[PDB]
Amino acid sequence: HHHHHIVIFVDFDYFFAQVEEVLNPQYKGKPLVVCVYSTSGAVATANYEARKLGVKAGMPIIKAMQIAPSAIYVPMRKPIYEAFSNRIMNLLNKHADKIEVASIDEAYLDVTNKVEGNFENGIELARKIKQEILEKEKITVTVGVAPNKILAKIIADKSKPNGLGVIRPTEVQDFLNELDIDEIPGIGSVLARRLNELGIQKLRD
Repeated sequence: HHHHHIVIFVDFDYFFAQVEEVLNPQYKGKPLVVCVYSTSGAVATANYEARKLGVKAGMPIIKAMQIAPSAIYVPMRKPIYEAFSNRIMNLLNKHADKIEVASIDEAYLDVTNKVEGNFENGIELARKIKQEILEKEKITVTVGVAPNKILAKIIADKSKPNGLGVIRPTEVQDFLNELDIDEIPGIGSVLARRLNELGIQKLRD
């Protein structure tokens, strides 16, 4: 193929922490960490200022505080983020031939019909969707536009934050050529590490 589809992948930037910045404007520009407990605590999401100090999703709060003492630490308020996500997903629904809500902050839009297979028009539609989420919900997102869901996410991972990544039908074959298996969504570190011990590092191996 590389035509039967025109996909727009949408991925919200540092979502939980960003929603918190939207609600408390005074957090913006400062290291911020949303915390999750499941007894003991870990980082759920850190905004960029906090990631810049080395804070990462999954890091124990104790180790986070040790490296980012000056950060602000708040509790996870899932209901509210679900509320935001809900609204954004519904908004996306209105521009898609078909929609896959992969998670609270990830969604795939099939828009081949919507733009009658015109690729360039798909890009523009994506751009308009970036802006529409920024205005209606004040949240910035990163998107990827490609011929299929898989490529749409990869280009998107490479364009954050706040990006618009594109892989036109014509640049696909060679894109795959230099793709690290490592970069394919769903290929976990465990499978990746095992292929590596076998000297398999790229899609062409």
